[PDB]
Amino acid sequence: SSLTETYGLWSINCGIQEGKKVCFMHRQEVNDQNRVVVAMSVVLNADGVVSGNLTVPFGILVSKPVRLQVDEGKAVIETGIRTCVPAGCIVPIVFDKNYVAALRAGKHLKLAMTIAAPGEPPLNDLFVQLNGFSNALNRLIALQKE
Amino acid sequence: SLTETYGLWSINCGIQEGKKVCFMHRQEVNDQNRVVVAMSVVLNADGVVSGNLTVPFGILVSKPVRLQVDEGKAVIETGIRTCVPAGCIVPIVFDKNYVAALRAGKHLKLAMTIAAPGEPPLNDLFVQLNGFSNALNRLIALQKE
Amino acid sequence: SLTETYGLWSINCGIQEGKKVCFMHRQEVNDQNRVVVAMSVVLNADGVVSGNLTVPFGILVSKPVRLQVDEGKAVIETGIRTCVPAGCIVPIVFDKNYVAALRAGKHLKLAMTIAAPGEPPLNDLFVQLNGFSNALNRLIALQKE
Amino acid sequence: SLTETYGLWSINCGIQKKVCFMHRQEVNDQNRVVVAMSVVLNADGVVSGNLTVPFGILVSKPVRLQVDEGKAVIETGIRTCVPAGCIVPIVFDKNYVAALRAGKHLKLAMTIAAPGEPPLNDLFVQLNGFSNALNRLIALQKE
Amino acid sequence: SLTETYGLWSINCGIQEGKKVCFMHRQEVNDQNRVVVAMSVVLNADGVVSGNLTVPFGILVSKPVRLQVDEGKAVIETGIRTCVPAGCIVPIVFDKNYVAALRAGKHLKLAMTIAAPGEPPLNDLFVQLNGFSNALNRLIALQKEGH
Amino acid sequence: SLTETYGLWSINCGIQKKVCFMHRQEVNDQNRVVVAMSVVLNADGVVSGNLTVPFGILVSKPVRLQVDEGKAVIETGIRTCVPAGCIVPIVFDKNYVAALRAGKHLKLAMTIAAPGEPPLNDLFVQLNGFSNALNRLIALQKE
Amino acid sequence: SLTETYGLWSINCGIQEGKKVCFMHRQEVNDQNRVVVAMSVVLNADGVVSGNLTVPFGILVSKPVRLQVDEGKAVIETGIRTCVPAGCIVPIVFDKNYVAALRAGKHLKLAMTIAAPGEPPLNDLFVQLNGFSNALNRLIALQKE
Amino acid sequence: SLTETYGLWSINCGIQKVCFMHRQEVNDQNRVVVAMSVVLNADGVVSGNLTVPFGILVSKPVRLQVDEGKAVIETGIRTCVPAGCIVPIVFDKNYVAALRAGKHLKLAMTIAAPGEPPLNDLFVQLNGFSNALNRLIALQKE
Amino acid sequence: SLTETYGLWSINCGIQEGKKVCFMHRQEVNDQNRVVVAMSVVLNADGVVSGNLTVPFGILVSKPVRLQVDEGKAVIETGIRTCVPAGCIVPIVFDKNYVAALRAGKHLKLAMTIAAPGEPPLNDLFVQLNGFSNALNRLIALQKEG
Amino acid sequence: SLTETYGLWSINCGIQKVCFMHRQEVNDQNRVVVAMSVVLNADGVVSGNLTVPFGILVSKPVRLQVDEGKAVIETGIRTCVPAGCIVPIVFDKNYVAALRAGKHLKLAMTIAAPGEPPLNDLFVQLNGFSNALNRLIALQKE
Amino acid sequence: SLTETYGLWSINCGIQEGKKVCFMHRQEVNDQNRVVVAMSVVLNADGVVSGNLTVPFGILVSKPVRLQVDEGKAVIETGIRTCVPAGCIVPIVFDKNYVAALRAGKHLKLAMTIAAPGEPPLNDLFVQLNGFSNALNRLIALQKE
Amino acid sequence: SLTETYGLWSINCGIQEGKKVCFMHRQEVNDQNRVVVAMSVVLNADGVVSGNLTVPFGILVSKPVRLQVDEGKAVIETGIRTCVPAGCIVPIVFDKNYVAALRAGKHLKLAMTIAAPGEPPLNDLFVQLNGFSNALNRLIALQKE
Repeated sequence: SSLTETYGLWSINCGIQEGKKVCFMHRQEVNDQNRVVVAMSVVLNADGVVSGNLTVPFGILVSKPVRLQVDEGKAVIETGIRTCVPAGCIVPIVFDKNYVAALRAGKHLKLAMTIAAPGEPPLNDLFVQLNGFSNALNRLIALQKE
Repeated sequence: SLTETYGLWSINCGIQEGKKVCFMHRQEVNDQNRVVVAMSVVLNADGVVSGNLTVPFGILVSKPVRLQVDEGKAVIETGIRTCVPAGCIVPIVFDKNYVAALRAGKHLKLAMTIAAPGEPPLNDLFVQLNGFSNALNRLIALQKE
Repeated sequence: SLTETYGLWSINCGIQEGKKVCFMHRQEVNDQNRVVVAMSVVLNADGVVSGNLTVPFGILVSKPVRLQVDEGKAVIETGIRTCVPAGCIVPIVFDKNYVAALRAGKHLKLAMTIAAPGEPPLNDLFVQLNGFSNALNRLIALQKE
Repeated sequence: SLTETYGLWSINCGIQKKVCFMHRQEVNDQNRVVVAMSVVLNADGVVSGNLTVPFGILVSKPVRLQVDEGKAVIETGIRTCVPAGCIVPIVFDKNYVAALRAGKHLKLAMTIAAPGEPPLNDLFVQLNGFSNALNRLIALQKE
Repeated sequence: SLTETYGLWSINCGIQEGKKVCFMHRQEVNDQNRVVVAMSVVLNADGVVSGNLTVPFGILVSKPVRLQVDEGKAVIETGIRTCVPAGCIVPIVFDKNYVAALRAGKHLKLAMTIAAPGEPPLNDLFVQLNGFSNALNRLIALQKEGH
Repeated sequence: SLTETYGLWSINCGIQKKVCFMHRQEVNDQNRVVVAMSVVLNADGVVSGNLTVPFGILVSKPVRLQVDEGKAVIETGIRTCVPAGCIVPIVFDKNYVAALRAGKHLKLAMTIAAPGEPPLNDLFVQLNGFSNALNRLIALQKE
Repeated sequence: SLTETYGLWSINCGIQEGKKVCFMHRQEVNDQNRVVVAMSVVLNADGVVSGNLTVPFGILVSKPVRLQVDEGKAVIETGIRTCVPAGCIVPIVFDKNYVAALRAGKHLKLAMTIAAPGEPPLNDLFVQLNGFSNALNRLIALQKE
Repeated sequence: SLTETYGLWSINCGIQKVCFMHRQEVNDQNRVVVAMSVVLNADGVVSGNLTVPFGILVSKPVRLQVDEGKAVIETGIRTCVPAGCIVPIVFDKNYVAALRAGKHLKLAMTIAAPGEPPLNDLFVQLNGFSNALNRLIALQKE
Repeated sequence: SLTETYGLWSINCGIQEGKKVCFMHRQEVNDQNRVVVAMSVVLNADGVVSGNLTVPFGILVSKPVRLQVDEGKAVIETGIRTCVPAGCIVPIVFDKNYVAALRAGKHLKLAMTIAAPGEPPLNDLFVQLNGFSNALNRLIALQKEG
Repeated sequence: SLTETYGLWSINCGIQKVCFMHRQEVNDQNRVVVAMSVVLNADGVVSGNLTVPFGILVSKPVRLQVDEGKAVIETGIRTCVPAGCIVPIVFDKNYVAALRAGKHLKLAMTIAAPGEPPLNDLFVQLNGFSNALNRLIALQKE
Repeated sequence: SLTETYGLWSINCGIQEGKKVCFMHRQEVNDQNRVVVAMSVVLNADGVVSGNLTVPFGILVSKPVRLQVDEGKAVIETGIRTCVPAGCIVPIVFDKNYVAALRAGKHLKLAMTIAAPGEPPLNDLFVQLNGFSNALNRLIALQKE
Repeated sequence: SLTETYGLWSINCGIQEGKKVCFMHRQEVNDQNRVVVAMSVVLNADGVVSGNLTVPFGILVSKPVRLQVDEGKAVIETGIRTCVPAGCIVPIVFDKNYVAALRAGKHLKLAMTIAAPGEPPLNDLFVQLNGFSNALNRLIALQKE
């Protein structure tokens, strides 16, 4: 019986996949037409590392990296698309202790990528809102101890 | 009848049987976005806080529904009164001490028994309490109006 | 799993829970042709007739559901175990004497309490017993098969 | 055009030239929109926009805007009505903006076009997140 | 409540608060056959003709709605009272002289202001008056059947 | 673009430059358009436009237009067909326009593309209101 | 085969059992734009004006349907023959004098009895006669063709 | 308002409790062609309504006969509604007794068509009539 | 063409292309209320009862369909003639002795072979005979009328 | 009435027993732009109908050419129906022989539009024409 | 399971009894684009060609289905085994000589009897053989893989 | 923009940026008739054939897509550039030698890696080459026009 918890703008669900109880932390961003443009889903691993997946739009140049930055600060991750599914293109993400700390203090997780189009234009206006990240992560830590 | 929002809690006022009445409410949903548990609450003239908690179908009606604020000592044991198409209705009355625990709490944890072979417990349901205190303050303010 | 018809009563057999279990059932409808009350019954190996009665929503769960064959002295008092989307489930067990009354009866009258202000009775609900005896005879015959 | 959220307030940026707006809808228990408010920051620094009110409002009589029970009172009127409802243009000075940031509700008062001309006073816009959303509008101007 | 037809004008009667009330009405449509302007009118006990004009959405409510029978001197200036899903409602009262102009007229021309940047005029809207006189005569006759 | 009505004829104006046209549709007992006529007033006073006739008309044989029983008669043909039907361009001189004003019906005569090539002579356009509608088109040109 | 319009009246011609028959018709609607009353009329081979009036359901079939041109002495009394999904059918035959009254009239007034407790009259229904004379002239002209 | 079943006949009760006895007959396409609804009155008389098809000649009577016996009633259509044409029926003590012992209630009427043909193949099935009427008597005493 | 009801059996009379025929019929359904087996029967002028049994798809056509009234001596063996969208059609002819068994019986039991690997039997299908006798009496009565 | 397939061409037979030879051409949206239906007549003549789009200038001819060769027919629209505009076609022995050896039957027509532009990019594909026509000859002997 | 196309014939492969089984198939449609006849065929390990023919409903099951390649002396007589919602199933086994005729043929002609009064023949149904040889060559090639 | 057909291959022409562009395309479907793989190709100025291959979702983007004509030695290795709602797009460029192999080939075999635990291969996908040569000849002929 998988009840959704809400911490600011972030949601938490605990579910059974491949016979395992796993609790995940998630957020969707929508446009003015209320359709999902970017999504992020995150788990707390046993060693304390925060990892999961970022869902980005179709039409992104797969050979060029996806850049992740907390606001305009010094926390920069560069990763890439692993595969795309009907929901969009999947970008695996692993956050170290330092990046997690920046995520808790930040407001926006800014994304930067390249469009697969003539001229190869950048797409830099996408982000994930971080309001409630810290509290939702604290709950994920608390659910591990349970 | 405009909806007021205080954290996760909502307030609606309606004119029932001549007089005005204002209620405080919250719904919890699953990952499929369907309502699993609901809570609706009013303020009475004597000062007590009471209302109804809506729980799922398939709950063993003869065994009680246990309400606990987080992991504290505020424990209420009550039962299902009836079930309607929306689910099974659990009447709830909170004393001054329990109300104070609700204001300071994060989760109102629910414990009940499933009517199934083996009679398994259902303990993972809750009502989130973010905004309870501010919504209850508004209910107090609306009584004076 | 072909449906057999004995008067107003129906019989279906299935593999349920591994074993081939045959059940005896009847639904009652209103003028809008929606189900208000249902009854499903099995014959156990001991010769004891048991099963479930489905009653409407909004019934006071803490007070009992009374079962009476017509106006006779065959009176059973039982209660709601749980409620599901189809309605509220009342388990029923009939002894040899009650079974004999069901065979000779016309109506199985139901009496319950509505969960409403004042707690009014609901006494106009019944299960029609036309074909009960013959359907039970078939259930006995299917046990020997 | 990604939607930003600040408390109960939303921010969307579009094109008309780039223009970012700040908006909030209020619903009833039947979950339909009764009142809406949309707001922009102007190049000089004045906060303005539109309030959408229900149909059946007496158009000749003004719409009164008040932050809680304070001294910040604006009186304005319906400009026109469209299928979404009746449009009330609003301009907020520096002092009213400051009251909006500190306030909880923006209370609305208007007259119903009905026999007797009854008042409609129970409508409001919730101000939780107004200040943070306005700060973001200021920040988007500098960008 | 059977609909009577007099030229382009319609008549429907209904019982309002015990008394039989008959109204005179006309709607105008565009090329997509949707209603842009409507007019509904009753004959009052003292001989005055009053009712409502329905105009489109997007009209500047602070500026008046001007009513003119063709190009003559029968000019009324009034305003929008409210707007509903059907459009914006303009109450109208016609005196004996304006009623006489309506009977002899072909078009009731409307003039209003659009609530848009620049505040442009909307002057191409009208109510066609073919059958007005005969429908009003029927309205007079239906009053006498009352009393 | 409000529709004016003159008897059985309609007038609509629009931008293409304000162009006003005069039109009439004829329907059968099932209420489906069988024949249509649309007409404009040109700058030099000539009246021209299009007639819409049914499908299944022999395109190589002419469409004859006659006002009632008179002998001032126009011969023309189908230019093309569209989903709405087959389009017949029409130009009326001053004398034919005067006949249209005094007439009751504009009778149509054509040939069906079928074995035996049978005539279709029972189709018409009703002319009640033509004169008054054309007067309005003249008045709209001066405006 | 074109619909012709004469005031409020319509004319359609259609082939029935070999040769073409032309009929004269009118529907009356309410404010909800649904048909309450309809009239269809033909000229027979020897020049008799006859046809059918369609009236609402709920009319007392044993009591007559009275037809009157305005407030004149042209009065016909007839009855319902049958009812179909479209409503109740009243056959009508007009003599030379009644035809002449129809030509000069504005309304053909209908009077009937409602099949209801108390048996109330229904007198507010009519057929509008604007264009009747011109449409009848066209029926005469179509006979000669 | 629970439906009781007695053979082919149904019983439903309203509240004032006014109880009625009813039966519909359908064709092979499962559409209702004829219906009958009946109440028991305080003076022991059985009355109600018969619903017949559209297209029946209203000026000619509707004949009701229990099988091939002497119980013959002649009545007419009062009005027609969207459900069909309504024929009011009143049964005396002797006709009621015939209804209890009968199998079919045969209907005879005239079609409003050229030639005015008869319609004689319609009926109401009477299996369960007696038991349903007994229940109506029992519900009056309650 | 009004439907008559005799117990579980129905009677309809129809004009099927220049022929006025009254038939006696019964459908059996499962718990999902879909038709599994059907029987339609006419009375011949010489007293013989004949008609059609409709059985499911997937029945081995080369092996017979066995008909038995309860557990008595009345046994008919026949076969599928054809199949249509409604199912597989089995023609049936009942003699005077079988008709008498049908009147006194409760079930008409069916036995057939499934066209599947192993060729398994299907023996749980039946037609309920409640009202057969009364419906057949009505068919006799309708012959004297027509 | 089973459909036979010969390359890109189809054959259907039926009563009106007449057998016809047909082909449809579609665009990238998979909607029919042009169609051709053909019969073998009793006198040995190959004829039928070409269906072209709406908006074609009816007073100007439709030109038919097998590839870029000498076989040129000039005909016109007879009428238009909801399916499109109908062009009747009769083929002589020489044109039939060109159709058998050809790849495309090219179409040329005029659009009824300001300026009267040509429409020259429409065609009927001829793969299987000869085998389908052989079958039509064989069906005549049957 | 990607569809391969050889003329008018199609090839699909799937897993069945954990071996990979590949089948050769063709459907014929009418002018209404609905399937009237279908044929599905496998190459067996011993080099023999077998499978199923799907024929319409309403075929007399007691009388045989005759299969003939054009006008030659390749004639097989077989029958319906069963019918399913898709139609009536006719099992078919082709020997080396019949396979060779199938390769060189144009049409596989079917002859059967309709279950109707008079028992009329149905002789106008066929399976088109364009691409049979190449599709069978591919089936041989897929066996070696 | 009329569709030409050459065996299994299709040709469509458009006008992009005031220029005649004609493309050569083929879709492959499964037994459920949905598109699993697509190929679209243009003839460049230098006689080199280039375009796009559309592959399914769920393919490991970091690992290459291998293209091979039959069991021959013509092997291209390329990768996914992006994915769209229609699937994942693989740009392809064929040299004179590969074009010649495509002309003589039957299948263009595809090999790729699934983005799944274990990273399994997907090797059963192909594009059928029947009509490639004739469609390419037409593309050459359309360039000269």
